[PDB]
Amino acid sequence: PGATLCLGHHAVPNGTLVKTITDDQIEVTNATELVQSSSTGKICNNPHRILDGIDCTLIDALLGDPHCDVFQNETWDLFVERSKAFSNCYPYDVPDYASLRSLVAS
Amino acid sequence: SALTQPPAVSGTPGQRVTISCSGSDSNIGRRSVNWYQQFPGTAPKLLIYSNDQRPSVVPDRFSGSKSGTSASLAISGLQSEDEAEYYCAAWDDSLKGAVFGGGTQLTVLPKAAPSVTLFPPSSEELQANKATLVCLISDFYPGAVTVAWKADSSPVKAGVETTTPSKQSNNKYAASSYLSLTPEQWKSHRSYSCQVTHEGSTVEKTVAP
Amino acid sequence: GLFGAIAGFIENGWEGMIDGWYGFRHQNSEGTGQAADLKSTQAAIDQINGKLNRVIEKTNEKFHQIEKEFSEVEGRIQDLEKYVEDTKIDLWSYNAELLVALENQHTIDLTDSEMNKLFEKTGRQLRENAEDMGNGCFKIYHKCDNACIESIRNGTYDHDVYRDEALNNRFQ
Amino acid sequence: GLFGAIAGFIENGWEGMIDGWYGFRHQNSEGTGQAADLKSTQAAIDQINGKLNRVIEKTNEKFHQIEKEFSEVEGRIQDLEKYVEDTKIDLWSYNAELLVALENQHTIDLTDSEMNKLFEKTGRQLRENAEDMGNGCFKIYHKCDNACIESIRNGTYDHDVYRDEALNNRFQ
Amino acid sequence: GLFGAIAGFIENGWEGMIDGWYGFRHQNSEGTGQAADLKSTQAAIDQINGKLNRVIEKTNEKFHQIEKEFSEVEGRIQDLEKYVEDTKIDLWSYNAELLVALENQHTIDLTDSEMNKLFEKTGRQLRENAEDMGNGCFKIYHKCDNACIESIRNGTYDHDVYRDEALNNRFQ
Amino acid sequence: QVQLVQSGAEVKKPGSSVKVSCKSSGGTSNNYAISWVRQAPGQGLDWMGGISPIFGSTAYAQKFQGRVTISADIFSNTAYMELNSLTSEDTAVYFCARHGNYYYYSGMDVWGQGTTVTVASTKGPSVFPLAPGGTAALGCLVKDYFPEPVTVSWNSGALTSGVHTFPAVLQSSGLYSLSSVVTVPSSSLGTQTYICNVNHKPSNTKVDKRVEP
Amino acid sequence: CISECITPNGSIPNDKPFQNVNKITYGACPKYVKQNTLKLATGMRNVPEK
Repeated sequence: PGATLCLGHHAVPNGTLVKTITDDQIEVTNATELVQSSSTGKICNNPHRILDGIDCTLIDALLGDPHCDVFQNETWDLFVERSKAFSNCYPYDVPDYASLRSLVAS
Repeated sequence: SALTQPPAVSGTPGQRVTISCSGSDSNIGRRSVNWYQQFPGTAPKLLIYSNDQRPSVVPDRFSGSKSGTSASLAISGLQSEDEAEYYCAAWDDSLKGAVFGGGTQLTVLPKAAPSVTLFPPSSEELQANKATLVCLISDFYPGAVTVAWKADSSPVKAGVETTTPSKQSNNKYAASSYLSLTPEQWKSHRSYSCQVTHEGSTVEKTVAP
Repeated sequence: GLFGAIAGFIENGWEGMIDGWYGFRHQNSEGTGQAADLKSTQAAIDQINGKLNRVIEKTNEKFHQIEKEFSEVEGRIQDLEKYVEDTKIDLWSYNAELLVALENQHTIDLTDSEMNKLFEKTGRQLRENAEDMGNGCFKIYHKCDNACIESIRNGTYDHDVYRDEALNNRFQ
Repeated sequence: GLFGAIAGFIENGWEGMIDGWYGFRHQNSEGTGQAADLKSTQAAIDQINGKLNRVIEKTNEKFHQIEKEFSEVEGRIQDLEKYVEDTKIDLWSYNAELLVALENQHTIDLTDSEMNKLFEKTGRQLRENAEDMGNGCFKIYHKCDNACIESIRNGTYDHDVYRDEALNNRFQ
Repeated sequence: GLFGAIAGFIENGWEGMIDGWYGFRHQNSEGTGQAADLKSTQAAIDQINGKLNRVIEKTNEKFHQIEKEFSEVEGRIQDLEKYVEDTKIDLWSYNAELLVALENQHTIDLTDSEMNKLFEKTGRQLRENAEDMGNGCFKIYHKCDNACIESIRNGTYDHDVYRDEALNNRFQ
Repeated sequence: QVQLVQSGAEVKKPGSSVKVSCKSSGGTSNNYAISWVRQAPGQGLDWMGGISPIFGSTAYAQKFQGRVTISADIFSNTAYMELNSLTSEDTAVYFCARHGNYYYYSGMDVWGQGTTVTVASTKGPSVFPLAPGGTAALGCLVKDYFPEPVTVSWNSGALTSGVHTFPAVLQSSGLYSLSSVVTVPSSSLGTQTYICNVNHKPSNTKVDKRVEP
Repeated sequence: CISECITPNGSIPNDKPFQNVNKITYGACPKYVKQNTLKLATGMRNVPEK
């Protein structure tokens, strides 16, 4: 005349596989993903001030190409340059273009 | 429901008051009871857990007990600040969910008759082809009145909308009742009256077009 | 795991334990039952939430950096820009791989440990009134009704009350 | 190690155990003997082979890189090329040092654990018919011939068969 | 910790143990007392001094390096000098953070382990003459005077001398 | 000391859904169960369900099963309750509350401030004067607005004494109406002017209304 | 919409410590890594059967 008292722990029909020091794949009851691998595909306009360059590069806006003069005195946290941008003024080059673009962008 | 409590309990400052909680085998019988205190328009506060355990911040005048499928909250030495709603609660193994009692309103125990003010429809509103009689009830205790509208000497059976009673800053209560009529109905009679009865006694006011 | 309880002397988990991570099943004169152990369950959950919150805390905020894609061949300076970035990415990818390996090894071991600690604690309450059957179960050598089982589960079991009865059953 | 078996309650290893990593030695009425435990031995071997295969997997393949030796002084660009390489080598040397330290600590602990798990499993089979002598040995309180010893070693020992005899010897 | 002794079955530490890290308290017919265990204490101390000496060994010696502060804006070459240094500092800061986290987790576990190893060793000496009360204490079922207690503490206790007396008390 | 901070009041049309948030500030609640409990006007507390996000449990009251979704974001320390297919029966204050441990049996000891959900189209009030011894009573009727709240001041906030703004009545139409009455010396009737200022933010309505004898 | 982290692909959530969307980012962003998934265990070993 007595009783039995058993200790145990839970389980689920199928858990999740994770990696450890000793195992490339071992099953646990639950895990959470640490790598963000998806985007909506849209840039959110808050909280950062976004300036969409549309048809203009930052250098064309800087110099004042007429179709870019809409951007006169503009400010941004992030300037977004589009692949469709084009120049339409006197043909020019900028030795060290990348540096001028960088320092203005900053 | 599931847990059953008296809708009301009362006591005087310093008195001992108890609040009962009746359940069943599937809850109180086989599970621990929690008690919550709630002041109007604010979130509940945990008062007792595990049947008779008290959070450190809760005064020792609060105690709980459980026997069979029943539970009891006792407040020794009632204080004015204890006027509140009290809820018992437990897990229920049949519903597989948390359940609560219906709540008990505790009143700390003078009567006060209601002040009444009755406004007739404004001229501006009549021009907008509406008419509203506004009956404002204030400073009554206990906080329960009933409202009767009189057209001439006859009872109105339409367009009467009355709020629930609400506690004022002075711990007395206020309410308001609204009578909606066509400007024609406001012209059609010579007298309208708001009748407010409070503990048997009736306060009345009247306006004439 | 290091402690040998989970996937060890405990032969398997219980899919039917759906209200806790660790717990008890019993058989006595009043039937059988199961109950989650809240303290062990919460200790494991609290440790796991602790390490999760350390890991997902505080992304870095960066603003103007270097360019990482290029539309023209340029040679030396671009070579260096790309190498700096490739080097950085390979180092962070290594940190990420190692971090989850170490964390996961440790989560498995800490949960195994919590199982083992509960088992040991239960054993210690029972004193000379029970024996370890070797499979995470105790044989209790006295009548032990539902209230007695609950006294073990809630940590108030009084071994002296039952000791004479149990010893008579164990040893004679 | 963390479990306190190897170099612990087990005082030393057996140079004479040459056909397994873990095992049993016995003395009974038919003499003495030794046998490897295959399951524990294979569990340790399989874990060690697992970690070895993770470590020696997949060297990187690299082709055209940067120059790393120079026959002329050049200044700034060479300074940077050499610094990038020195930086890389110091980081990989650190990764290599840390990797073997962590792996080796863990190999010692997992092998200690496997010893302890076998000991605990054996104890659990024996129930009330034996006592832990505290040095990795069980005193078995009943006649236990070669077939009985083998029943323990192969996990089919039936404690109930011997319980009356053992309890009489232990407690009376 | 992984072993469940410190902050586990041992409910708390002893502020009154001021001459050792681990030890014994007893009650017998001659009163009560306390004594440090020197071997366990020294094993923990020696391991901790070992890891400390590995960590504080050998700073690197460096001489002429690169500039790290600049009084004029210069662009590309300065950008790279600052990035190389910032990158280096962030990597070493990460190494430092991880090193103390890993070391400290391990120091807590190795000290817990040493407590558990002493407890197990003591249990093994006592054989069938005592029972584990479940709180790091053994109930010894025979008269055990100061010299007997000291025989346990110094590892020369002879369980056979007391076995008849103890079994009579435990089981009858 | 953790506080639970809920999102703001909601005004919803029938059939719509509402999602309320509960942010744990001053520390995480991820290692505890958080329940959602609602309280219909004048009624008692009612459990909707709960979540214990590291443990991995989400539980629902049978009476709400299928209509409510409870979720959590462990990275922002926030729990959520989304209730679908709303009707006037769902008009209530919704509370989040944290249990003493990882599951739903323990007492709920930390509570959010509550979120009112009212199940109407936004509409600014029409304001009418209430015209008036020792002392007199005059006021303003604030008619047919939605949703709550309305603020009423007198004389641009200059007159605070004797002011009593009554709680609104909720009409069967779904619109509210309230009255504000100020009690004032009748002698000061043919001298001091009395104007009530009614502000209804949701409709961006702001009305001043003169009340004459 | 609101997001602290911007990549050329679009904004991304920054609740996770790492990301594999783009090495180019602006703002409070997870760190770019090569792996497309890394799972952190949040439960014990799942051992439903022996």
